[PDB]
Amino acid sequence: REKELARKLEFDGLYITEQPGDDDVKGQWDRLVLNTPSFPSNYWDKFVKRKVLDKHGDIFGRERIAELLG
Amino acid sequence: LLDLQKDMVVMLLSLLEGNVVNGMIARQMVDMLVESSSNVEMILKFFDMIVGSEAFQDYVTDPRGLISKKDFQKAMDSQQFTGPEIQFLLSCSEADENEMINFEEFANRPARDIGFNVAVLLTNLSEHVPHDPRLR
Repeated sequence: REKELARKLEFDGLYITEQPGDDDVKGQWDRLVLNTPSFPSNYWDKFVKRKVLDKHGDIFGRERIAELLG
Repeated sequence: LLDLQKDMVVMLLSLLEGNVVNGMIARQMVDMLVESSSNVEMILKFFDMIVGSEAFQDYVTDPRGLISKKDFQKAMDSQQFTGPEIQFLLSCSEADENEMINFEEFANRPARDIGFNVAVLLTNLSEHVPHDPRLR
């Protein structure tokens, strides 16, 4: 799941963009998890969040995405 | 001018209607578009524009039919287009009331189809003379 969501943000950024409601159901629990420090618990490229601010952050606040994240 | 420009590009397309395989003539068009590419850059940055209706809640600073030329002065500019064309955009706002920026009257600069036309021209140039560098 970790790889899943992470690669999703890596290319799609759905929480930056194509966010779920109760529709796109899986993601409803998954919204909250990104907020946590420890989201990348075991992906062994556990730094992805900063790549996410690196890519989707320019479209928005660089720290507003960090408001979402770091 | 928009009209003229539209039909203009139309002829340019009508020229390409005969083209299919790596057409010599289409390539010469490419070459002129190389020479005039400055101008294409100009018109296209004009095509970057109705875009500004996005500005009225993404970076709102009043939402009462009026907004200061500052939150949108460093919004979308703060991530591509030269700010010279943002100051050009202040004139496009025609200084509404005073510092404040007008909304929907921005959206008219209609011309939409022109951009479709050139786009078609481009995308078709990509096809008329396939598997090539300077073109792409």
